[PDB]
Amino acid sequence: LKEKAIPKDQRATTPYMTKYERARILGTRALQISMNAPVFVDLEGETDPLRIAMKELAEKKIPLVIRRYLPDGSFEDWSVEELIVDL
Amino acid sequence: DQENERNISRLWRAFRTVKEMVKDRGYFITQEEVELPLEDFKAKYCDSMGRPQRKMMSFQANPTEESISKFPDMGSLWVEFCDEPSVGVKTMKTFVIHIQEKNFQTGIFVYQNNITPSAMKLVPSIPPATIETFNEAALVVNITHHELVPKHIRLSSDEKRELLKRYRLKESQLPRIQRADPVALYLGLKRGEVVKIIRKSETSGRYASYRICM
Repeated sequence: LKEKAIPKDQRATTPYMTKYERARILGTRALQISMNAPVFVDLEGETDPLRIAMKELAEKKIPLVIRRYLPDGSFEDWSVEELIVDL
Repeated sequence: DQENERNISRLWRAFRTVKEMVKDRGYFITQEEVELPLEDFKAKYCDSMGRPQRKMMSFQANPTEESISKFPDMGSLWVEFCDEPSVGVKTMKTFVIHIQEKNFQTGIFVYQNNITPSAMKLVPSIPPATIETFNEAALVVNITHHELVPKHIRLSSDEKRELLKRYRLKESQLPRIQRADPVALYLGLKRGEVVKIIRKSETSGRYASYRICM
């Protein structure tokens, strides 16, 4: 099935990013950055992959998307770009 | 005076709970019908000197205009009290056929001490109509009135369908209620029927849980 993917219109999870989604985005991006992936932000003299990832997140220039699974197995995909980062 | 006076009080207390329960099920019972005083009770159902005549007590009740819009098939109920402490098949069959003839949906038998297993055979014998056996002694206090007992609300086929839809649920996933649970018995819950329980919360003000029958 692909009744699994919940559409952009009519989506209901928090429009905010979870503490976990942040920890995993920062980690994932720092891991990718750390193993020589192209960086989408201008490192203004930055060198720690986490600090670079944080800059990436701060400028919403992280090209990842969170696939939020529901208990039935369905999902809502949310872009790092669109999620509110209060935290 | 002696103990006949207490036995009458007890019966009257139990009769109120039957009326309360029947109203609560979605039947047409006035508040006056429930709030019937003890002196008015003796007036209606006490014989030649003052002994309770349970044979008379037996009554029919009809679904309220609201109950038919939510549950259209929910038909008229019959409630029967027996003057004999033990209920035999010779007095049980009389009741069973009354439900069959008057095309009744449900029938509640309020028994004093016991209903013989020979008489008990007759309970599922006349479907689709369902029969309920209730011990007089249990009904003296309306348990639903207790501090700790929250409000349980029977959900319609449509109401339940919507519940499962809106939470993407399989019936198995829903928190359960035993078919023999005191409140389940009170509301005359059948298997599969879902009950919406509304309790007060110290966290939110009000919280609603749901329990599926078994």
